[PDB]
Amino acid sequence: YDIQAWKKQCEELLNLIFQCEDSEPFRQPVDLLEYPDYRDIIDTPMDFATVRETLEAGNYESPMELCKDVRLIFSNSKAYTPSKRSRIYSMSLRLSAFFEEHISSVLSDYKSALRFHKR
Ligand SMILES: CCOC(=O)N1CCOCC1
Repeated sequence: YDIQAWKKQCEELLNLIFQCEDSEPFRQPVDLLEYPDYRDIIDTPMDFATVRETLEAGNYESPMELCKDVRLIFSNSKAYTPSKRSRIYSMSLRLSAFFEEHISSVLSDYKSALRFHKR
């Protein structure tokens, strides 16, 4: 029932994601010199360094907000991919599966702690 525990749990999950080779295309903002039309397709860029910095700045109130930004990294990859078989998009799918598998208990524990707090 610790309402604050999600933050360190998210820091540790971000550390695992940064060690994962599949996260390399998503660690920093997409380079517009490499992908000149990126902002014509993607309205809201997102990357894991921005998520980590937002968390460390104390600018997430809950793990649901962090989860919405991580999911935006994956939906941006899906929206920008020219093919469902592209290398970078395939890396995003594996990374998304790993993220979803690990964030599920973080979200459940937070929501349970908050319900206990408001009982
Ligand atoms: C295949 C889809 O492409 C992406 O997801 N990108 C990762 C971020 O930088 C641009 C390329």
